[PDB]
Amino acid sequence: PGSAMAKKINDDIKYQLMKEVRRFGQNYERIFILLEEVQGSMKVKRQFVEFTIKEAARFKKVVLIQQLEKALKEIDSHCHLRKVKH
Amino acid sequence: DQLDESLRDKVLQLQKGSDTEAQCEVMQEIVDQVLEEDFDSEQLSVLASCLQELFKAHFRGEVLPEEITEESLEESVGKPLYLIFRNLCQMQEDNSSFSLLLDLLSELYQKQPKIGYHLLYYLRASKAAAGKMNLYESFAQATQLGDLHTCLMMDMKACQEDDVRLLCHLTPSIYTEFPDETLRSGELLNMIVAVIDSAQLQELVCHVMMGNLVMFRKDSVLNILIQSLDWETFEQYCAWQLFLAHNIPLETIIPILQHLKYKEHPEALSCLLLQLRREKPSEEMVKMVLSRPCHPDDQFTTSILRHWCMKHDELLAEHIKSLLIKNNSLSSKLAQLTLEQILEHLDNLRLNLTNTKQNFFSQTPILQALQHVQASCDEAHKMKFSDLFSLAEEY
Amino acid sequence: DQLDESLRDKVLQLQKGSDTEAQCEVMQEIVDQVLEEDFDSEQLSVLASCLQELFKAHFRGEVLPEEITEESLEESVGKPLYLIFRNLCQMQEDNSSFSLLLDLLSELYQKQPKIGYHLLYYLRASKAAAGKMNLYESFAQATQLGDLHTCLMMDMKACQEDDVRLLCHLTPSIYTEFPDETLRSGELLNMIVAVIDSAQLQELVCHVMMGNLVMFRKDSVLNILIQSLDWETFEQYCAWQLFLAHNIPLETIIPILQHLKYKEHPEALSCLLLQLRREKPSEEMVKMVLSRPCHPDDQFTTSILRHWCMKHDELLAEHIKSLLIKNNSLSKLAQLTLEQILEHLDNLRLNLTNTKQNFFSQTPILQALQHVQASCDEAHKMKFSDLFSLAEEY
Repeated sequence: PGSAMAKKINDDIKYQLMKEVRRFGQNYERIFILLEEVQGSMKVKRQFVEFTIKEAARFKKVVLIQQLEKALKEIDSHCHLRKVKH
Repeated sequence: DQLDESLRDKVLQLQKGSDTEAQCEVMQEIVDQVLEEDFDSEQLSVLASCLQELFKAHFRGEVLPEEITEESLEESVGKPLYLIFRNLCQMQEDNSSFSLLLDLLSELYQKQPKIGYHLLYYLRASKAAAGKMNLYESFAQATQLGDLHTCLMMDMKACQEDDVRLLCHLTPSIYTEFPDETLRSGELLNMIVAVIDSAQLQELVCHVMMGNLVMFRKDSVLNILIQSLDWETFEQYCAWQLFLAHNIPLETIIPILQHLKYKEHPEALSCLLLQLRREKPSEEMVKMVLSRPCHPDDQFTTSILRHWCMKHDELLAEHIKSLLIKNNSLSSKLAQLTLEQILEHLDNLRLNLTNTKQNFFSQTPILQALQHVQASCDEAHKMKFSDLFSLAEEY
Repeated sequence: DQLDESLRDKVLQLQKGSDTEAQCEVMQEIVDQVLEEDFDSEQLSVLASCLQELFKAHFRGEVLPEEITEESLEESVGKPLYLIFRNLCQMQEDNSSFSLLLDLLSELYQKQPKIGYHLLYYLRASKAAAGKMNLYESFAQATQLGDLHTCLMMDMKACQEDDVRLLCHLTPSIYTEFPDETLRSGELLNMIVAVIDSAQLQELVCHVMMGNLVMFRKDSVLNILIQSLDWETFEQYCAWQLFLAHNIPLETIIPILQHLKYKEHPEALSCLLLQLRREKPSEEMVKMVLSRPCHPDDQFTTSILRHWCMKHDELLAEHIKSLLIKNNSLSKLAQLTLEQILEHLDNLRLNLTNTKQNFFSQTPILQALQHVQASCDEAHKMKFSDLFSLAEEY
């Protein structure tokens, strides 16, 4: 749908997101710094969160899932206000 | 409530002329200005508040130097706040000025919780205390809680949040100097295995093997492990590595198997499975392994059976008899239910072993025990285990 | 000109009417209407375009059934797109329809780079394939590059990006039916250890012990691990766990220790260190422990020695004696090796004080100690004063 850059930037992210879930420790700031960078509609931005949750569950990263859940909350509220505003 | 003028002028001299040596001599003056006589009582409340607002200047910059020499430690601790500790190191538990000077800290701790692990640091950093951690026990039994363990658990957790590199530095003396408080609760382990990287994991693993750190003893560990079943994947992997480093016998923690569930403890199942490979199977181990429920997607059982049945064929067959005896005869209902599980496990092994060339089920002690067991069970099962029991007929 | 007109309706025939049974029987037609009417050697490419858009229904979602049973597989081989494969297995080699169909595929894989790992899945799932894998071999021949390994690695990498559940499912069959193209080089390993979670790692570890999977041979292994020191912490960690499952002796890979640097190979060092503990030390193993240079921060060598000597005081002392004497005779490197060995021993001695065990006070060490004093100048003799002067008596 988007450009050659975007399509690919989103692939590079997915990959890096998977490396980031598989790091030791509890610094998930690198993950969000990255998740902010995804290109496209709020749909795909929220698809990137959904995906990261699936990963982090496999590694039982409970805190990280909480924080991903909050992105999901925020991506939802913004979308709810979209219809209200438009 | 407002500041005494003799004290007040010297507060912001540290602020203006922000040069090391002079500030510390300016701070030494505050120690001598706290003694005198009565000098109010609850004046420290606002006193700690100002010093807190003053010293929040270095409560952001990470504490451990780049270079870790014993002189780099002494070189780094030359901060005005740290001299406040030095005085308390050079005193006694039975002094009038003591319990008064401590109360200053105990009031400041509320306004800066990061003072907790800072104390811990100082005691091990400077040879002004060498290793007299007794000061922290005083500091703890001086906090509102009064409990040492709980007070320690607060600082280490605080430390993990703030400066994980410090946490990895402090660990040894924390586990060493407060063994009673540390070796038992799986709080401190979880904490530690929740932040460390593989670089720091090796460092711990080595400390243990050098004998400079013990993180669990045999009478405490099995409980800690049951707890880790509930941790994050890597936290578990690390836990199991540190275990493997202490050289507590696998026998100690073997009862854990009853807890391990196919679909939900893959980490510990892996870890354990590869440890059991190295062991001469005992009576217990064989009993434990067989005890697991027969789940057609669980391959833990026949995996360790195969490998044992092929390194230690006779010893296993011994153990398998031993148990079969102990179950056929001695609650019959439960006995027969348990014995069914054993039979199912055995059948799985029988089937696996047909993909290779080993005469395990061939050897006699096995038959003697099966032959015997068939004559004392329900005829419904006798026919499910046709193939299994049929291999004994020729005796 | 576009499609064939006697075929144009067949293009959109099964585009709507989609019940599995009345789809495979409404498919056998498309098979046999290429034999009677040849349809050139070029008409093969046009049918590939309108079937790629036809079966998009399928490529998304999952390729694997929930319950792992033979009928659950048979349910997913019953799926329409899986009939083509059914044909290709029943045929014969000299039959010219064997290559004809193959060239339709070798063109469809060219457009859709995912038919490959499907092909693999079928050849296990269906029992009309009869286990035989020669069909994948035939496929990789036809593909422009012509190589089986290069092809396999493309398919598996595709699978590892799409359906990791399937990649884990397949991994036993791949490493079994294609040992030559799998075992020697660990690109396939790297693929797996880069996506597998804790459950899957266990799943795989059991296969190895069941003997239902072999991912290393003794000749291939040490190389693979050398390559692993580059990978991500958890990939490396997963790799050692798979190795430890295999029962190859630690001696096979003990040379890897030369490649292991303190400041950068912690996962690898940890695993090895924790494995070396449970080992009856061979002379070579000692030799490699001792061979790692003395950094004041690297605690690994004194870890493993302290531990070995508890369990094997004398056997170890022998090994230190032999190597010591062996390097005593042999000069530039000999003295550097000797110095390094001496230094290592000194670290152990400054360590062992915390125990009242006796390693350093036994003959085979003592013998070797005074003997090797001869070939030393004051530069060394004064540094290790304590170590040497521990053996005054003879």
